[PDB]
Amino acid sequence: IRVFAIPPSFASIFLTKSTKLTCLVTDLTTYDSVTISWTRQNGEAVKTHTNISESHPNATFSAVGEASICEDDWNSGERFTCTVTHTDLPSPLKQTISRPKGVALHRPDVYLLPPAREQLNLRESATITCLVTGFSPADVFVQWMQRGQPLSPEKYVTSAPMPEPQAPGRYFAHSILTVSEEEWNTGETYTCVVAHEALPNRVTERTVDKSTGKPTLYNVSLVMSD
Amino acid sequence: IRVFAIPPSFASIFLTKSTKLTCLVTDLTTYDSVTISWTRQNGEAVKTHTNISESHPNATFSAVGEASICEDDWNSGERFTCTVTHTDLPSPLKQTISRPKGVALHRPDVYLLPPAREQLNLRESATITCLVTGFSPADVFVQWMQRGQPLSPEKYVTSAPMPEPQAPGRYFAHSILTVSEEEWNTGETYTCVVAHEALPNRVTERTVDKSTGKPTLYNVSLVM
Amino acid sequence: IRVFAIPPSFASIFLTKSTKLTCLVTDLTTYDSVTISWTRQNGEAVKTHTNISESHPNATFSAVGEASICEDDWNSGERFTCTVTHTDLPSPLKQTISRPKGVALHRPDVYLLPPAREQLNLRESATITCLVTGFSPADVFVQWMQRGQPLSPEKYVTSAPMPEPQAPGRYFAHSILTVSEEEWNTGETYTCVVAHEALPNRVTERTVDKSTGKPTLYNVSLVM
Ligand SMILES: *[C@@H]1O[C@H](CO)[C@@H](O)[C@H](O)[C@H]1NC(C)=O
Ligand SMILES: *[C@@H]1O[C@H](CO)[C@@H](O)[C@H](O)[C@H]1NC(C)=O
Ligand SMILES: *[C@@H]1O[C@H](CO)[C@@H](O)[C@H](O)[C@H]1NC(C)=O
Repeated sequence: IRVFAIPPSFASIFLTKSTKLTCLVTDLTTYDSVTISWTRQNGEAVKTHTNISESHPNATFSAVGEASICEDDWNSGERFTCTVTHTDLPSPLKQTISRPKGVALHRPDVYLLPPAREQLNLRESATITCLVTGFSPADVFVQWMQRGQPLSPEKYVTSAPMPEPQAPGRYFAHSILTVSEEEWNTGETYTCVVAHEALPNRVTERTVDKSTGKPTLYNVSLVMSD
Repeated sequence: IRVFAIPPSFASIFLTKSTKLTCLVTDLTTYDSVTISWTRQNGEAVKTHTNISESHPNATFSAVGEASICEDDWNSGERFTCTVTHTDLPSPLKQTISRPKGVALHRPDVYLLPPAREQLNLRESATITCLVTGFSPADVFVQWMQRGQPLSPEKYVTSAPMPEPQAPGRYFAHSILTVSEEEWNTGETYTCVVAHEALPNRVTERTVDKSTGKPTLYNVSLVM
Repeated sequence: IRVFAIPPSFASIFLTKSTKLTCLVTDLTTYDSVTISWTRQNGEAVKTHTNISESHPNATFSAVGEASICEDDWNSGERFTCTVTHTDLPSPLKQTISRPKGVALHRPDVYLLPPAREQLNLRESATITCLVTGFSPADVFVQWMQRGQPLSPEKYVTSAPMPEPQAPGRYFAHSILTVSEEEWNTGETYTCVVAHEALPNRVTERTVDKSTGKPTLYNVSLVM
């Protein structure tokens, strides 16, 4: 009998821009006459929940609450609790979610790496990496754009934040993408954009193409008696 | 009343070449004098395990048995069963474990990338990455060999065998490694040793130095 | 009246991954109803011995069989026993074999050399050499590779572990590989891979090709 609470997430906030908070209840029998409500840091009235979920595959009930908040009061570090009154449990279950933060903040650093040439020999596909390092906290967002139109999410894949061995509590992440060498050997910018809270504009991007090196080759033809 | 066992992983094997099967008896009341045992497919007796574990600080007792077999037998697939006997446990319990032979077999193609040029400006650190793509099945093992002696795994980080979006039956992995700039500027071939059970010798290596990949600037042509 | 066996060897382990044991008989009059007993140090027996050989054509006798033991026992030092029974003498003939551990475990050093300049003028064949030096004991198991495809062992020849002239406790070997010049003129990376027991991963490979001898900084030319 445990209740999982999801605070607002950076990825959903940036993608949908319809900030939502939801806590789901687990390990409860398939009963009814159970109401779920949300409370703020002051425990004020909230919005009615919608989109009731179906029971778990192992024959236990499940439900999700819905409400709306704002960044101006979420960022203050205040707590948020959802009230669940299960029929079986006389004591209602309350879960608290907030953001203590107050941690060493720093801007993420973004680097792109062009595909290796030994991959660019069999002439099937190439992979481009976008390494985001030295950022705290977690909940960063990455997506790839080709000439303005974002790529279909089924194409690229992203890692998950993990600690840095040479930095106390500073995270790290990866992101790769595959394009045909047919397209690569012609031209495209393939921008990688990262959305993190610590950035001054919250958004930075860095792009790379096939012609980003070639440091001014030189040809000399000494001629004698010819 | 949770029973589990840890089959010997590929990394567990190659880390010490000391394949061994252990049983996880956790989420039970803290007790003493607990008996764990194994068996073969035909019911033959097993070797005398020892070096049992202790209780968790979370009011839980962990029992670990050290059962050792040979890699030939384990690959042949001798079906084992962790039998745990204790005063509190009412009845014996059985668990079956093996490998589902019949998986797709493919060779992991390894590509090695140098650090970013824009990173090599702060003169602080570099992150060389070892990308292993298009293998089958999972559980690949990667280590970082500078030259000669190996390096501790507390200073480099490895990903998990995440599935490849383009290749479903195939997978991929990422292994990074930090180093100060002065070490990157005096050689340090920094090879990446990766071992998978589909390569003919089960081990392969790749190397990349700072003076690698640089194109040919001059094209002198003496004329006479 | 002498009986000599064949201990398992490092190269025979890597060449087949089908380890066996063979104990041979010689200097005894040919006979029948001769059985060789295969019991371990602890006294228990092993799988039967097959492939009964034919007596040597020099008025002597021989017998060979097959076994299967995982290398954990051999590394631990489990003394295998081949008790041949002969009608020449009533007392059974018992012999055992083992391995020592008092050996310097230095690592081998591998160098490749390209074909001679004058050989690449007659335009018929070329020979490429892989050299090993400075190891102990005698466990080289050197083989060749191209494009990830193993080559037939007929095309390359390996030498014995000849000792060093100066170094007292070190040995060396050699290996050549004949190859067509027109094939050698278009890539064919042609790596050689050694496998000793003092190597941390027990496998090491080096490679050389045509482009191995270029400054990768400039391309001088002579046009007329
Ligand atoms: C390089 O120099 C040679 C000699 O002058 C000349 O024949 C050749 O065309 C030059 N290559 C380029 C790309 O200019
Ligand atoms: C280098 O010069 C040679 C002639 O000396 C020419 O064949 C070749 O195309 C040149 N390389 C490039 C990249 O143009
Ligand atoms: C260098 O010159 C030789 C001789 O003309 C030519 O075969 C070779 O392709 C050249 N290399 C490059 C990179 O142009």
